[PDB]
Amino acid sequence: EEEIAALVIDNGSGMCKAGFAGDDAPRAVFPSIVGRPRHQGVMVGMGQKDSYVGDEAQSKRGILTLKYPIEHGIVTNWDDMEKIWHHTFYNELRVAPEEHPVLLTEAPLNPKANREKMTQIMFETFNTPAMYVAIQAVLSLYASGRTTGIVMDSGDGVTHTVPIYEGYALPHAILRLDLAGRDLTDYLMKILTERGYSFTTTAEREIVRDIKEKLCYVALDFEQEMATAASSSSLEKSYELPDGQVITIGNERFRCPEALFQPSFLGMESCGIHETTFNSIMKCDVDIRKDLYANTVLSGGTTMYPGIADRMQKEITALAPSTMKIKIIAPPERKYSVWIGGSILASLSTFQQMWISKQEYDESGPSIVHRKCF
Amino acid sequence: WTARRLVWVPSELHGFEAAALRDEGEEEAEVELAESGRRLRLPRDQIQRMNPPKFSKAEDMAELTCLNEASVLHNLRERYYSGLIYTYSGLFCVVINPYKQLPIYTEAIVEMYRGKKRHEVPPHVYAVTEGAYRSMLQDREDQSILCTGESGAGKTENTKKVIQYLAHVASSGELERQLLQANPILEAFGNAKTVKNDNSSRFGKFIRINFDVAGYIVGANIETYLLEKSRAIRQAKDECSFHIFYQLLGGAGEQLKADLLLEPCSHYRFLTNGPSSSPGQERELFQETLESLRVLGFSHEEIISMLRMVSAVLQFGNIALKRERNTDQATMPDNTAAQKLCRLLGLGVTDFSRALLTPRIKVGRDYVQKAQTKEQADFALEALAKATYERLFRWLVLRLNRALDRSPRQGASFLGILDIAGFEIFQLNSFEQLCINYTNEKLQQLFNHTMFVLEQEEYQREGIPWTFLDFGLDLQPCIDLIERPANPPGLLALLDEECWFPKATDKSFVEKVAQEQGGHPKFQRPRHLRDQADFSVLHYAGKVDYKANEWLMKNMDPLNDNVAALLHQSTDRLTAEIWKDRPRRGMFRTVGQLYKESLSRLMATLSNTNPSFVRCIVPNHEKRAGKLEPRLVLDQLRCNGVLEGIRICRQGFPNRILFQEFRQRYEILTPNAIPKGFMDGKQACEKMIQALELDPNLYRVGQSKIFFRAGVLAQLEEERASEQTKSDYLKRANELV
Ligand SMILES: Nc1ncnc2c1ncn2[C@@H]1O[C@H](COP(=O)(O)OP(=O)(O)O)[C@@H](O)[C@H]1O
Ligand SMILES: [Mg+2]
Repeated sequence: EEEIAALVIDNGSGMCKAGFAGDDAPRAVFPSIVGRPRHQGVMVGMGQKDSYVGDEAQSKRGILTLKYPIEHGIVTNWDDMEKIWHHTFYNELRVAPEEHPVLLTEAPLNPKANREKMTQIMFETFNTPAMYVAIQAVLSLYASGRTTGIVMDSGDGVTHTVPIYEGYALPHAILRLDLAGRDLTDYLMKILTERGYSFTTTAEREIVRDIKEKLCYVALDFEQEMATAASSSSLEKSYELPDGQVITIGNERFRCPEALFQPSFLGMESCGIHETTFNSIMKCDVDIRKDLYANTVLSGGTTMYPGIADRMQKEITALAPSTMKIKIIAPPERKYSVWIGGSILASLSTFQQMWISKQEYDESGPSIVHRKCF
Repeated sequence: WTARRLVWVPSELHGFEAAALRDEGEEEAEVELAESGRRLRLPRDQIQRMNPPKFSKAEDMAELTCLNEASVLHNLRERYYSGLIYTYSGLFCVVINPYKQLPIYTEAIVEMYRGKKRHEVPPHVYAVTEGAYRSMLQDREDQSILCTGESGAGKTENTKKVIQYLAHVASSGELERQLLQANPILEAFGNAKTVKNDNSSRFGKFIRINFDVAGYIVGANIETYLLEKSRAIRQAKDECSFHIFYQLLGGAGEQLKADLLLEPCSHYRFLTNGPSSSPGQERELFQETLESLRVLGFSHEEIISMLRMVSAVLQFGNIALKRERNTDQATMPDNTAAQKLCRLLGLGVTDFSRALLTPRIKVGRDYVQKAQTKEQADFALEALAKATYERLFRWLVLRLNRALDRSPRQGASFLGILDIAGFEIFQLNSFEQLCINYTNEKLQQLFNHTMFVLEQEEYQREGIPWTFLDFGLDLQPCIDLIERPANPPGLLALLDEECWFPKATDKSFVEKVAQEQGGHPKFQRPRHLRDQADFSVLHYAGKVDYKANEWLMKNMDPLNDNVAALLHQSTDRLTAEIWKDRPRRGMFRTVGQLYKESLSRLMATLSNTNPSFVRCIVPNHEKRAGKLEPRLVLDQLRCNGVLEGIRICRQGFPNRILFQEFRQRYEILTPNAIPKGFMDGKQACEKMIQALELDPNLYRVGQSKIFFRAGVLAQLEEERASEQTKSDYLKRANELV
């Protein structure tokens, strides 16, 4: 075949988004979880299967304890990650990685060890001709088809912010904020408890993740919505648990995402996301700011909440000079923006020379990741 | 011949063609092909040595100093083009059907064969069967003749010729001519149209010819061990079930169809892949078969009864069990089909309906019902189908043997002739394929053992003590892989365990066997990309790939004792007489288990006796002589174990030459070693072997012979052609000058 295709994998914590480069959507997207049988089984002709990976784990949740191998964009446990990748290639895609160059995503400002060790695995686990490790934000910017913008990247892992102008990139200006979907989830299960509902275990932690993925939304003004919580009508929603129990969540709903804008709720000093965006833009040269204000791109799973764009717009506009208009461009399909970006990058002809080649690695070692790529 | 080193090469028009090595280096040898004369490179391991012309067209392949598939293939090819069908390879007797009618099998030839050793005459069946007969009168112990599956080859037809020999030798009303008549019966019931062949025997046929101590025919009977009964229920993607089903469908007129209430092929669930025409016009064949039955002396009544149950097995398909909302048990809302069944048998519809759906079981001493799923009841239906068919087949064999008449019985001994389908390989290779392979495994093992005892006793006859491992053991780990129930459990055992355990999937099966038994060296998981087949094993023939789909379903054969009891109570004579029945009988009972048991019976029977071996090959699809397809012959050599036989004898000392022959023939080799003629012929060989510089591992000193390895005589022969070159030169020069 010509070009051999190429493989693309986005692993921020939470989800693996994988598929062939050269396609508009990934084939396989499943949770990055390694569940292990915590309870000793007593039958015969079970499994045994030491552990389960991917949406298999979601299916068989109750038995397993689930461990997310990636936290804050850092891989805690490598064998687990390897297992997840194994599952992606063999269980879903059904590819021999020897037959494809593979692109990995990775978060900014992230420890060297992850990049280096990541590459070490790809070469000395799944024998592969070539690979590349790329910054998440840039990829989403490509996916949006814009050359310039400040990409607000918040996955389940961590939140990141990379201003870009006319390609280029500003290292000093790049900002990385420790908040995530996962931290919102931890907050949310906390806030439920004041209602009586107690979710103590990893299994049901994912149930609240599911709740947040739909029920929660961001206030266009927090205090107003909280005021109107007095007369509860629309702000309460019934949710059905798999157990059959019913949950009813009022104001607690929208204050969950509020945390992004008020990390004091979580107890961290680190400024809210909008202020971090200012922190990034303000670090940039005076000249370019005009378009960064106007070209803010949101990406990642934890920007999905309804109404986030609007709130960011209102806050940024409030803070900034009203001399210039602040457009925020947040597409739907943002969740997959990183992966799409990866697809487009591996599809690019010129890119086909920038790969880290197996050969190059074998001569020069794992450390070469930083040398060559950003 | 020049010392170019003519060495057989792999190629893909001729399986192995002759080519001159000349240029060599590492694996790559640039080689001159005898025919084309073009020079190309291939790895050297691939390329197998050639025997000198002295060996060309050898009677016995064991005699060749170079033993490899290439040499084998050449020898056989040579013989076949020459018009010679028969060759001996080691212990095997290899026949290749010319498809012509050959002048052979006269009276002079058979008389000519009598009382002689196999080497004494040219290769022939008459020889090996003479070996059997002589070993029986001589040894007073029973004998067995193994023919390995080949078509459609006319293996039976050949075996008629064996019987013809047997008649002429044993004397003192023609032969059982109805043996010819038997073929279409058992063929019709037993055989099916498959990918390899349009007619192939699923069931094994064991033909017993009974002999008194005098050596005369008391009579004969047929025995049929293995059957694939699962073929009736379930089939390959592009194949047909047994012939009788189809020939019944098209063949029976309204006269018979109206009684049987047969329908076209589309009506039946149990018939896969539709009609799958196949005709052949059919119908005519059915007509022939009825006469074939009749001459045998079965009444029209009996025939109609038989054909009725053959409908009955098919009818088991028309019954539909419908799962009920909420409850497990399911049920049969439509009485029509099972009503038809009840007409076709003695069963009351109601009785049968309760029995099937909610059977009663004896929990001693007081009976209790059972709840059965839809799936469970479906398997029971399929079981009774399959068991019914099997029972029917058994009864036919017994009733047939009644149609065969014997003189004064019980006297004294027999000669068994086994016709069974050989080791099979398809692209897909389902479950039945595995069972077949398993049986061919054991048969092969018996052959190895036999050969082993032959060689061990041959050594003593020549006075050479040598100890060497049982050849049978080679197959044993593969066999344990498939069979062994216990410590590590076998593939069949593990399948059974999968089948019974609650929510069993095919995937859980393969995973389980990998986890349980993957450490086995003959077991190989392909892994990664496809590799369509999900696991593979390494037989004698080679590596075969298996697809696990729907194996659990094929394995299930739970049998309701209640419905069985009802059959035992049937009103009609035929079926009730059939069901005239220890193990795990009831539920449990798996096809793999039954098959294993049946094979165990057969292996015991064969094991009791002294076997002899014949291997049949078809040259081509053409049905015409003068065309030998090397690839096909290679394939056949794989599945009949002949390759294994050569790789066995190589481990020992295949080439055996007498002292006298060795000296007289090869004396030219070493004028120095060979003295003035002390004679006695031992000393000669002592000298020859001594100066020729041969490892003591590579020969032994026997009473009448010297035993040699493969390739030792190849070297010595090269020293005879080198020596002859030296002498040709010295002679020609001397005459010239
Ligand atoms: N439909 C949704 N609505 C709101 N929040 C969501 C939704 N889907 C996912 N999330 C949040 O975003 C997270 C997924 O982020 P993801 O894009 O997988 O990050 P990454 O690409 O870095 O792995 C989830 O864990 C969840 O907290
Ligand atoms: Mg992300």
